[PDB]
Amino acid sequence: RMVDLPVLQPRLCTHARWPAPIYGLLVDPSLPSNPQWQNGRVHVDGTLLGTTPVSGSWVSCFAAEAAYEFQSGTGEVATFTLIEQDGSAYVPGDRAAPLGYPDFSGQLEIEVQTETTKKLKVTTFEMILGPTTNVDQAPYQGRVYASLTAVASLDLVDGRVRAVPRSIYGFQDVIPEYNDGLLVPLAPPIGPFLPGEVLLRFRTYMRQLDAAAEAIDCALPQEFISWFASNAFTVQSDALLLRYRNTLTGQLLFECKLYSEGYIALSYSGSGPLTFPTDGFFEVVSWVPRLFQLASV
Amino acid sequence: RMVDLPVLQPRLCTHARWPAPIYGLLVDPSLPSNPQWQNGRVHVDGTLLGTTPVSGSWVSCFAAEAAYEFQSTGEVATFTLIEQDGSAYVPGDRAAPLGYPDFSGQLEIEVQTETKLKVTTFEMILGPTDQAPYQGRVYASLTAASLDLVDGRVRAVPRSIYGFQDVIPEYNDGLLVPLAPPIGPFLPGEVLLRFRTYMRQLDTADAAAEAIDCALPQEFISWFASNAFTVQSDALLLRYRNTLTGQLLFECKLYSEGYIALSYSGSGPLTFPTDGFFEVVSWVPRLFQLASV
Amino acid sequence: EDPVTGPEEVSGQEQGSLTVQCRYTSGWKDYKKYWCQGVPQRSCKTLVETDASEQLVKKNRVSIRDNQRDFIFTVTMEDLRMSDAGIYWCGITKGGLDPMFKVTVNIGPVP
Ligand code: NA
Ligand code: NA
Ligand code: NA
Ligand code: NA
Ligand code: NA
Ligand code: NA
Repeated sequence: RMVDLPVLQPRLCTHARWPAPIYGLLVDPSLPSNPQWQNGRVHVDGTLLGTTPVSGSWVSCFAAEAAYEFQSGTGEVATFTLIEQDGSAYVPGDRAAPLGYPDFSGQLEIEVQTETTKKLKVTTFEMILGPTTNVDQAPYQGRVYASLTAVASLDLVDGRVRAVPRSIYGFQDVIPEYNDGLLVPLAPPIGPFLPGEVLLRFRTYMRQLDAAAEAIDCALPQEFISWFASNAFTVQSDALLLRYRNTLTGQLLFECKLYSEGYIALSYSGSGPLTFPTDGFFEVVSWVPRLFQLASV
Repeated sequence: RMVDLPVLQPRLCTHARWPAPIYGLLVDPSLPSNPQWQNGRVHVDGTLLGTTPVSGSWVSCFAAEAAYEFQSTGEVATFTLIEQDGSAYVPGDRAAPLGYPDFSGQLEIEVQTETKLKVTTFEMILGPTDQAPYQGRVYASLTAASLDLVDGRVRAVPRSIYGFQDVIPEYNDGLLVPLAPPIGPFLPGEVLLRFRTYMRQLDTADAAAEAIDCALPQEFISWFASNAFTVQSDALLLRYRNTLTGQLLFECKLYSEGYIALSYSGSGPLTFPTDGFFEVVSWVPRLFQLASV
Repeated sequence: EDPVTGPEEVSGQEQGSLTVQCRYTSGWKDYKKYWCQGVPQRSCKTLVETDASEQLVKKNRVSIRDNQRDFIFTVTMEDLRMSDAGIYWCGITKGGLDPMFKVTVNIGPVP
């Protein structure tokens, strides 16, 4: 059938790179124009790109076989043998990491369920993502290390874990250390854009430790990713002409191009950011060629 | 068009009552047969019931304007609830703001605070134990001297839970609130199909005891909410098939009110593979008798 | 008992030098030693690093020399300026989490 989009408002949708509600919708020409995000990447025909998962609950999380130890001067240390978050084995292949693994840098605070030999508890570990580390992180190989400050051993029992993100320290929107400094297969940078076209950004704010809010953007809501993955539409042209309309009235707010590679462009020539209402909805108009010139906003 | 379902495997879907992946699919006649869950509730025509949100990231979370205080009790937080998109919460035809927890126990919640920025864990009793999320007012506390916290807007996410019970929380100081009806009814011999995940409890020693069920994956909820299908009968006949082979594993009835029934007469739980997919077969009457599993 | 230790706090002055003694246990003798700057701890910027021998290495205004008899590698920061103040780390390079020890560097003016 012809491609369509759900009439869900952005403000009601799920962010695709950090597990939080979508709070903003904007273009910002001062930001990097071709980000190489690995989550939130899908083709219109349903092909998942990078480490993009189907479920929003996988976003910026991981699962692993955990082996614990105490080391004076470091604290409780965890060696994680990564698995896919459904429990299936992670196989190094044509993606950077297990599905949903964080695609940004900084010091990530993660939470896992632990147990001792000495009831179940939730323990917070520190895990460095990147950009570069002295920990030899290699999620592409299925190997990551984490630690937490402690005066003595926590007497943790080894076992399977799910790690959810609690906060981030020193956030940088650059890809993490996927393979101990070596190259990895990556989803390409978002783009290209026509002259005057800029990326449409779905924005949330992540919990941070270092007072201004810490924004992080993604190309599509997670609901749009599962929508395309579930529908497996036939792609007929380079892009789809979309109109973003108010949900209650139908008033047109802007027109944009959803390229088949899974990113939305607007024609905007301003210098600073331009935020849009988050209570509208996108409707598919038609297929257009790549060179289709949008009305400026 | 005729109702259809995405071919998504349950093990790849999002749980609708606790923010975690779906790990299990089962029936269990020893569990409460007609739960009154308020999240994970939708009609096949797309109507969201109870406090069910569109996004899985709202599930078992809330947002509020936070006012902090110290009582030599510890640090106390008074949360004036708002909807998680920032719009004002107005007491109406549901029990609480969308996504508010629909279970009981002492919930450990995490919010961003400022004294610069930190993440602080508060203790929040859901009850029944003076909580009134229906009125837009809930309280939390943390053992502590004053933390010198600055008041402001917060988003509270669940970290763990102490003393979990799958009964509705104290929505209105023990008084009644508008609720989505209990799940059901079922024919004789029919039992609820359960999509299961595991929450983080602090008083259980067995991970298998941390189970929490929902009626549908969150992806099915947004699927119905986005499609707005026309409902033609009491239920839909579904077949759960293996993804790789197509082999039929069981048939079930998706009642139009948003819950799936299987015909099962066993005493204990019966778990199913999570790497299958549901396909809509046809509309059936309420009295359509399923093949037993 | 810790794998690598040193001074918790050191103070230096404009155009002056300071010396950091990073002591380690004998097992780390043939490992590369390094001097790291900043936070986050595990993504800090390595300023200078040995080749697991006793030969002195100098980069910019920092030098390092490993004494593999007494199990101490000595870091010298020269021509100090106010921008040098901050958090640094004695480091030993190994697979996974490195032995690291936090050294806070205070820089003041010359009276
Ligand atoms: Na990634
Ligand atoms: Na990197
Ligand atoms: Na290392
Ligand atoms: Na308040
Ligand atoms: Na609720
Ligand atoms: Na050396």
